[PDB]
Amino acid sequence: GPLGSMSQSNRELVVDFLSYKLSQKGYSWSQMAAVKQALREAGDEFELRYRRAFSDLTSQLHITPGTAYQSFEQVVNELFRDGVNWGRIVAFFSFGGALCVESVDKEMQVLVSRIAAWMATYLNDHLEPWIQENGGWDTFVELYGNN
Amino acid sequence: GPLGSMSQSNRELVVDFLSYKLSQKGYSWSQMAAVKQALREAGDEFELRYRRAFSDLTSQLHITPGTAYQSFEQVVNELFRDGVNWGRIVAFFSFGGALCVESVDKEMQVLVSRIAAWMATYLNDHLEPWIQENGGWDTFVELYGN
Amino acid sequence: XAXRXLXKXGDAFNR
Amino acid sequence: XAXRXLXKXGDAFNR
Repeated sequence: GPLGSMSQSNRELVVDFLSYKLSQKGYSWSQMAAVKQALREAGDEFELRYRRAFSDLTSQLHITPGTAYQSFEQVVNELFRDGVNWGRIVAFFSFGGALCVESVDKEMQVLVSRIAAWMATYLNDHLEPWIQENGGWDTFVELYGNN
Repeated sequence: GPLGSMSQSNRELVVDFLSYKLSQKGYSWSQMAAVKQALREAGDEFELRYRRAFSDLTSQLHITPGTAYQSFEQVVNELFRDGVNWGRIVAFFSFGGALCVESVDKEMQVLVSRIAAWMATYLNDHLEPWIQENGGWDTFVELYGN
Repeated sequence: XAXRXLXKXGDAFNR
Repeated sequence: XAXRXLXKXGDAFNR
């Protein structure tokens, strides 16, 4: 997209750095910063725990630009067919990250922003409404934060 | 300020997670994500190595809302008076982080968004111009990322 | 498959 | 002091 100001992006870097240092001490820049950090911790632990059990998931999908959407939709639809919970939401994120890593391994990085949009839209329409009614983002931070 | 859309903040969470996961494999969502990551790591490392140095400093300061700015300016000016380099850039960041942490310990949370503004301005006007001339943000990434 | 893996092993991580 | 500190110990860290 078009170029923003130098100052907007210098701000964004400063805030990222300061958010990180604040969270290291039990503080937070914002509810967003607290969620980002808890989610990164969560995905690391989920992957440390359980990747050995589905380590060839993204590989068996045989991803290509033409089949990527259908493969993403199939996994994500199955992942939540019998319901939503916090652990499956974490898995939804780990899976999208693995699918992006897989896409770059296969020299298909045009898929990374695509996966990002598909995830954002799914979060928006199918996950946040469950999140709202099950304690909100604060409950996720309470359950997965500082871990 | 005014509230944005639920949709924009969902995108931002998603881009944040994918950024992290890509960088763990030596990939990057963008030059910004790569810089963010390398700087987080540079900072943890700088602070671990030179923690006694920080211990000395952020006592000797005695921050209060009416003096916080004067302290920031004095430290930052001497850090860069005879030159910028990548290590001094990291020290600047770590210094601002400690200043924010200390403000919150002493219940002067008001200073945190101010210190951010002063850091961002100084990065904009003094630090990024050097970087633009000295190899760019990519050089920083090749030096401190991986 | 690695569905009903990424299934029980999400469920196992639910707090 | 804790200046020509944060100087020497930036300059050590410089790659």
